[PDB]
Amino acid sequence: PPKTIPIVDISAFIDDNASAQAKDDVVKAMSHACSTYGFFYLVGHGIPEVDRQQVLDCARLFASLPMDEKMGISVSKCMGQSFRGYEPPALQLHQEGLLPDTKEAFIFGREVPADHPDAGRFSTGPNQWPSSLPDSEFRIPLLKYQEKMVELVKVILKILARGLPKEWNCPPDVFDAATVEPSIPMRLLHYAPQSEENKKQFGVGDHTDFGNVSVLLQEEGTVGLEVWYPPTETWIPVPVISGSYVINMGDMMQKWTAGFYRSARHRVVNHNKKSRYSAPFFLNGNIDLKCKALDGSGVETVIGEHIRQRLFETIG
Ligand SMILES: O=C(O)CNC(=O)C(=O)O
Ligand SMILES: [Mn+2]
Repeated sequence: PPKTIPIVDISAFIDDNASAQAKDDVVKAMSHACSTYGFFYLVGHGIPEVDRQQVLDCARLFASLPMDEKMGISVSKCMGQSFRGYEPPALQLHQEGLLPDTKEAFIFGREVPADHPDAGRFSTGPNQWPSSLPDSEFRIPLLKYQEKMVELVKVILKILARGLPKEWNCPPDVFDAATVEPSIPMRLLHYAPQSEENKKQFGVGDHTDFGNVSVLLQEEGTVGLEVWYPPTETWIPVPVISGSYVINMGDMMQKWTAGFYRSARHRVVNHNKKSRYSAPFFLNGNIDLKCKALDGSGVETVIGEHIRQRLFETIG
């Protein structure tokens, strides 16, 4: 029974003039992690710690808004199925804050104009921004961070492509077409503290991510995140590690690679005595891209259709 998920330092791919043996070591480590656990800590990404802390501060700033203002940009009011804006708690009573055992989020993605023909299609459309927050304090750093997340997942994808079975003869750029005009939702999540009830409580229940790559920024604090490892049937805890992101593969990556890279069930247990924040970035990818199974098996899957199928099947 493994006690931890692996750590991968990708400095060799971020820094200049790294040896080919160092790069190959990165490739092998990431490939093994993603084909065994579907999860790993990533360090060496080069994103300044001040930028990461600024993102968590944006999460806290948004949550501090009163409920009526947040509800003003509720995801109910977004365009079509773009799913942008404020995702409210399941229960609420007051303008300020959250009831225990609840959560809220701000969700934003790639900015697509309202008059664009694709606007309102799945995960595609204009963002909703809270008008009371100054741009220098919210929208601007979030969009700059989104730029950095896009660069990071492109590097991750190149490492993943170099880690596929050699008999498949996959180029290092096999995944790159998913990163053009992609669905890239990011959430600023606020979890309330646990309640006093004497039953297990979760910030997120048992699930898989549906997309390609997920990039999670955690806040210093209690362990929430756990990863289901089937062979030993055990939940691996994923504590916060300074400087790292938690990376995991989603269902679309698992489909694309014919099961070689695993999309693992995970959950967040609520052991927080105070509000906790997190910021996951999700590469779903170009919703219209037709992905052929990389083992040459001739199977074809459209990213948007796959994710909508997963949403329709993930009901109860
Ligand atoms: O906040 C966390 O620890 C993990 N987040 C998720 O699984 C999610 O937002 O889908
Ligand atoms: Mn998840």
